[PDB]
Amino acid sequence: RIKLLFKEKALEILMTIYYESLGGNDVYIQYIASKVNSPHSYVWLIIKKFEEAKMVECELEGRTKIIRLTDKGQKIAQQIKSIIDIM
Repeated sequence: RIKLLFKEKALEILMTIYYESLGGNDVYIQYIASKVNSPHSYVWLIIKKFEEAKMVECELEGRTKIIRLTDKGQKIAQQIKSIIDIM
């Protein structure tokens, strides 16, 4: 039913960032990869699309890519959470 309406891979990435940040973790690209069913390169591509859409920001801490939701990204994730709940 989720696949009905959503691009499942992009959704899983977004909600992973949401829940990880909500719990108080810095969100690392490596961690998102451990949680979703996508190769590192695909996660990277989707993150760049989210960044383009102004939903996330990226920064490098040494060799470590950290991803944070913008206010826009957060709002969207919260609304998707309610849809998933309703579904």
